[PDB]
Amino acid sequence: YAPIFGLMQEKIYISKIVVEFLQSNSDSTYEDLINKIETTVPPSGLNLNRFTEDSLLRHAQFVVEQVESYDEAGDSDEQPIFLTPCMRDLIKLAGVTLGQRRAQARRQRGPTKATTTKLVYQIFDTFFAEQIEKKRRRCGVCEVCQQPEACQERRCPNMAMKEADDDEEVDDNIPEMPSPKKMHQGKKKKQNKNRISWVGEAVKTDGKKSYYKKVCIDAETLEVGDCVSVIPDDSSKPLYLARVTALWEDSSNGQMFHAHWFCAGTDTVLGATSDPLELFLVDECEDMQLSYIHSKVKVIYKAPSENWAMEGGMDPESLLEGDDGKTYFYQLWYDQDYARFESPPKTQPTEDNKFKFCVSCARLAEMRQKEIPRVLEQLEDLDSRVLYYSATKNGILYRVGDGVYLPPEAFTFNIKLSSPPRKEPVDEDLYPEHYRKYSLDAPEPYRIGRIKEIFCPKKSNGRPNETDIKIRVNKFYRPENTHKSTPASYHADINLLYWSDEEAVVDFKAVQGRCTVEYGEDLPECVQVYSMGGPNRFYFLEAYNAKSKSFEDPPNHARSIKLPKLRTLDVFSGCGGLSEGFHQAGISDTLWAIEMWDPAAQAFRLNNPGSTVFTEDCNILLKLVMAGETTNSRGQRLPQKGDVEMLCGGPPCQGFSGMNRFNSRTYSKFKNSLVVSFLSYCDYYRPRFFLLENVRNFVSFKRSMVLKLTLRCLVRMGYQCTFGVLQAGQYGVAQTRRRAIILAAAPGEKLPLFPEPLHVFAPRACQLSVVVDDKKFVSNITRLSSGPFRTITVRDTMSDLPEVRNGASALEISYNGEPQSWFQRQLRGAQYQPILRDHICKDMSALVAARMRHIPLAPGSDWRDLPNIEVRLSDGTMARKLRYTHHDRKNGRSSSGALRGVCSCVEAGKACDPAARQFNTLIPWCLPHTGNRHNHWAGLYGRLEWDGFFSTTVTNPEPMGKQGRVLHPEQHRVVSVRECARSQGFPDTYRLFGNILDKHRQVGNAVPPPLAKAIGLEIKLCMLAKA
Amino acid sequence: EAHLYMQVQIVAEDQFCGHQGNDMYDEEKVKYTVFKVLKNSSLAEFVQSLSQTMGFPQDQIRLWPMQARSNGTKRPAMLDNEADGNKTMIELSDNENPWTIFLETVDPELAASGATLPKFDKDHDVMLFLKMYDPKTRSLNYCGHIYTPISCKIRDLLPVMCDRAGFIQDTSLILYEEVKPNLTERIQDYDVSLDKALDELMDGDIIVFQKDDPENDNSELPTAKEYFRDLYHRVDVIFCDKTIPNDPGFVVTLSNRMNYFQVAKTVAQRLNTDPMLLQFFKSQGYRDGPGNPLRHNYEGTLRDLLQFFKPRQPKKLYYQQLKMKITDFENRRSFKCIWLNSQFREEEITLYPDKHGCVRDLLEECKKAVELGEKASGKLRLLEIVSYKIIGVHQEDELLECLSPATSRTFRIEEIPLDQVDIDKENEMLVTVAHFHKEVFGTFGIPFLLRIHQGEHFREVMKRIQSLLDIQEKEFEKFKFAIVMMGRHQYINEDEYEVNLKDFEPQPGNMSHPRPWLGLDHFN
Repeated sequence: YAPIFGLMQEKIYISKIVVEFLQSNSDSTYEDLINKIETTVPPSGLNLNRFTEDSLLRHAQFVVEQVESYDEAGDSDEQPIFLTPCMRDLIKLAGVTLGQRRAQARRQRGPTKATTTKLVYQIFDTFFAEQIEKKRRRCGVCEVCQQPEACQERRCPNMAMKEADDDEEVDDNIPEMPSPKKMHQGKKKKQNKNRISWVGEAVKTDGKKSYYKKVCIDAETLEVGDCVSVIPDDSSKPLYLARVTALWEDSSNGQMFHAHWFCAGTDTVLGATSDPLELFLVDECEDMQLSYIHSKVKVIYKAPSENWAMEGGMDPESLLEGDDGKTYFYQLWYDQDYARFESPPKTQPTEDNKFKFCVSCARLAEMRQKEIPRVLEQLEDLDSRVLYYSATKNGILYRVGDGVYLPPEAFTFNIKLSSPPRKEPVDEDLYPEHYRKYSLDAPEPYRIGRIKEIFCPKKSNGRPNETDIKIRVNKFYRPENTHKSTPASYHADINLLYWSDEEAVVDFKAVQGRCTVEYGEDLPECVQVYSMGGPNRFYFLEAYNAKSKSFEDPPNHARSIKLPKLRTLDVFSGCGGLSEGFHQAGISDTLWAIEMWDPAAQAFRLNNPGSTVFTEDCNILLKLVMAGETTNSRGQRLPQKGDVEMLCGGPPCQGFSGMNRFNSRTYSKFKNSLVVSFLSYCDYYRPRFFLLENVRNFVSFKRSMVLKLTLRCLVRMGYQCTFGVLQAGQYGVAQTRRRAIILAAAPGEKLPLFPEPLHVFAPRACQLSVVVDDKKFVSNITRLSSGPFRTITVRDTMSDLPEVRNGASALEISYNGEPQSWFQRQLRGAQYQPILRDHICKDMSALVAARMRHIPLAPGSDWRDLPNIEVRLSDGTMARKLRYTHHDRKNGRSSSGALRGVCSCVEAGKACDPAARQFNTLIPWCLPHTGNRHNHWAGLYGRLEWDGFFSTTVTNPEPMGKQGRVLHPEQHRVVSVRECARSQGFPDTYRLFGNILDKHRQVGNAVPPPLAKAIGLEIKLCMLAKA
Repeated sequence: EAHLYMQVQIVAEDQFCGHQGNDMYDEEKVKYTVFKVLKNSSLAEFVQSLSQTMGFPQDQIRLWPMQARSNGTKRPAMLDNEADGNKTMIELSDNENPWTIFLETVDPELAASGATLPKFDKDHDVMLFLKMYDPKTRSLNYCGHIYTPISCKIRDLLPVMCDRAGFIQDTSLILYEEVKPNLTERIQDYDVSLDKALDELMDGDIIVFQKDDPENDNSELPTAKEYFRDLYHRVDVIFCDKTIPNDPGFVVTLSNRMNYFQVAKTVAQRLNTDPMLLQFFKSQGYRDGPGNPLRHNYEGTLRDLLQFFKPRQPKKLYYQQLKMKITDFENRRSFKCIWLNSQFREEEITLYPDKHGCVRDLLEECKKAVELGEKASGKLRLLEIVSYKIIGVHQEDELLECLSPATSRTFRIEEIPLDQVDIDKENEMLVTVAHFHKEVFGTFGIPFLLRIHQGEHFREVMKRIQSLLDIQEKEFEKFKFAIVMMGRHQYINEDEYEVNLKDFEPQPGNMSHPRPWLGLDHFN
């Protein structure tokens, strides 16, 4: 009976480990739980080697019952300890039923406070008034539900899990909800006024029916520029407000006037969060009769103070003077389409337009003139077509000899292009799980061409037709599109093009942008500098001929400021990927940064010698700089007011990770989270530019409440804001991870745009739209499912790495190979004799090692292709085959008639049979146990495809975790630390610190520097524009 | 007062003859006439000095200052001897030194006959340079220069060009302009003036001409365009063997527009070897030495291999000659194993078989690597051992990719001993023997198979053990002999001679579970 006693001791010990680890934190993931289990040192008294994943999977029932028994005795408002994500995933794997027995013990630090400034505190306390206002019934089949006395002892764990999933799932990702329509488009009520009289003579006599006046009388003096309230038809909408931008008498109609509308804060994204007395400009104005005028209202343009940089930290009550909040006021132009907040446009009316000018009318006129594709200069004339030398569209000028984009359907090649099996049913004895396998794709990048001529067709009368413009283009065969097909693009440069001689004709409206296509020998410098110099630069070396499928030399006729770097503060840098991306952009020098985690601080110190890193909580240093100190406890010189210029970062969202509507406890946690401290930092220091980043869900956190409140606080601050989401893979990364970005600019600056996509990607992970209060918001991105550069595939990310096996820990290894992919060439450098660093992957269990050693190398293969063969292990133990002792109705029996079920739970309404489980089996037991309820766990234990991409961010790779596939395509190993860093786009020279787990975490957390550079370029475009 | 002088390097037309490269001449293969001249000296004084020094009248020579153009060429430009004759050379050069000038004189053998220097109108005349390309010899022949009005038509220069190159008159000629390296533009219209025919027409431009003749299509460079192209991409690479210390290597001239196959073939030719028996290494390139190894499938060009060298530096490429074909050499698997010799002693060896091979090939390499018994079998075998226990024998047809990648797995190669092939099946039995100190869990040493007879004189078996081990004699005494089965062990009295098969076989019909084994106790 010794083995059973030992097993009981192991169960008790693992229960203690799990309960204490859950005491330590309530945000750890399944991988961290795995790490804690394996790293735990076995006791001296009990004779066992080490805890592995099999131990937890086989002691799940006891550990879960102990975990729920701990929390079932003392119940409080705190979240129960068994809804931690890791424990929930463990329940989702192993079919453990909750709420049995328990109570077997036999009678056996502070809320903190973020150092928010007065104004930020004021905003939070202001909205606090509205957070107090206030399907999925209990299962009834568990023992807890059946117990007599909702009751604290009658809480259903199953319904708690389902509610957690609902709080995690997005509700709902419908496409539409169409785009918001124009405001005030409904009719407005006519007002019965006594007398309406002009004062003085007509100010401007345009000569038409319009005669412009100055002062009108409606029982009150009204002048151009005054603000008027209007009562429209009662359609559950409040009173409208508009400024009378022009007053004039028409000889045809009655008394007329042009009204430029305002927009209330509630009508914007701000909604209830906005101050009711606050308003915003908008590009909506219309003509109307003054008969609908209700009354005069006074508003004031609250311009920012001339010392706006020094206003952070002062008491708002001191600056509340005066007559506020009593009247309406506006400070920011608002664009609802892109959810953009800008400083008011500084357009200056001309002298003839003093007393009829409308900024909305001018903006609409310039916009409509801009969108119209208009040809510019005539060059030559023919009997049928007329020739032109240049044209323009969307604020961009094209000339004969400029590289031009074209949508993938614009033209076709003369090559035959794509020129178009089934295996026999594998043995159900050798392969007893193949049946579960069964029974959009990323578009080709922008076509690129060179204009030969621009021309228009003559009409019947002979006059040229300027409605359309026809463009003749010489096509540039990409390496993919030539007869060598896709493998020709594994090695070639990402820019590389091939000249040809075939001519195509497209409509000018099809042209989507200008790119500079240039020769590679007439270049004054090496082609590398030309490629890295700026965006959309393509270089062609030699022409390709399709008729002979050959490569020739191109015909001869085919041949042709620096602002100071901003001082930067990076809040929650981590390993500093954002800082490295900014440096690649060459716009920012990080002088200070904050990070609590020690390995991240050391990594930043190694990567950035000339920077100061503080290893303390941001609240402490913030309070210190409020109190006026200059050196911290360690003597480091904290920056003071005016030193920081760009403030960038991304805070964790662990304390408010849910999506459901706000709760008093959730907000009591959220007000003293890290995002409020970040906002307080931005308030006090008053950067020029402000960058906030987080996960995609951050947009819809607590029903978009966090985003709305942050935007409200910033708008109160006086900044200019915008927000959106970006797909990292579109900017030169082989990963799918959408990131939500908030951009902010100081007053007087220029609000940065969001960078256009560069690499075409899978549309299934290109949903950049956002839903907020049943409104659809889309960023200013103009490229949808298209771009210049091809995808970045995993082959172009790990191919030439030297072969290493599981458990490899050689920090320094030879490359033993030249770079083979463009991404790798850009990652390595220009000097070629390094020692490649940190090419280390996890040293996993021998049983798991054999499991992933037997997985086939066919693309997309996973646990469903695992053979049921007895196989020897490294430790010497025995791995028995999987035995089928039951039959499942939903799937039926094998072609050979063998049993397919594994547990009694296959039958409907049948409890899982104890002792019917198997362990230390080469094919897992849990996967066949619970395949049906989770779509067969498809993808688990799978291999990364050589043409696919990483499933998601990789913080701690593990075969059975939720991070998707983590297996190398060919070698029997998981992706290594250097491989993970290569996924994000880190340059090979980048340095890390700590052990393998810490290195993996630092690689996973940081923003991809290719994304950071993509943002970094756009901000610099605004720095240049001002100067 | 050395800082007030400058070197003025005079080049004559004789240096233009024979040049096979771009422009007129190669800067290295030229003889200058150097003058140390005062910066304030006038141009007229220098023209007088030159005419007197070299022995010509001052009105029989013309001075053509050598000037660099935007395109990167270096061509003669105009200098007005009269108008500009009084300006200092240091102000005329715009801070240049040495200052090279072409000196155009009349041929003394055509000047003794009375001819003089033709007049030149700066506004309406131009100086053309004429080259002749011979496709058969693939070479350039300098055909002097000419004064010609800008408005003159090419057709009137054709007879001159023909008889100036030694062509029969009215020979059809293909005409090109050499704009710059890698830019040779064919002249399509012979009826247009020089102004129209040549965009941005200056003095010192070069027009190349060749016969229009079908025979040109037999040459590998039928026209001057491909000739100047091939010249633009030619580069001399110095190949060095990485094994030979400080090997100076040999230089081969190749084209940048070359892939791996052509380079390897060329080097193999100049080395008298099979291209597959060569491995190449790119240079480190800041330091001189072998860098990253190159794979056989490398899809790049020569420029990529040489891109981090400066154009002045000698471009080196390392290599080594191979004993095996480059594909099998790149597919070799580092295989660390143990070799057992005739003396039953372990040796550490590392072999490099092809990754896609069988056990037979591994054993064949090991046989080429080792020595066999005096007159033993001469046949080898491959054991797989983990935790000092033999976990298997690998059949010689097994694939190398299925071999236990674990670090605990040790592959041994050994000759089958003579005394185990054929034994007596109902009498002699092979038993597995291992060591252990104190208890039976802590096993150690080299386990082995030992023959056991029936009712046999146990001190014979221990002298057989001694024949295997063969250590000093009187540590044998401390061996405690035990029979181990499923963890239990019963020690055997050495002088009682208790032996019979029954104490070594498992239960009836039993294989699957561990067979009884002999245990030895001692201290190592």
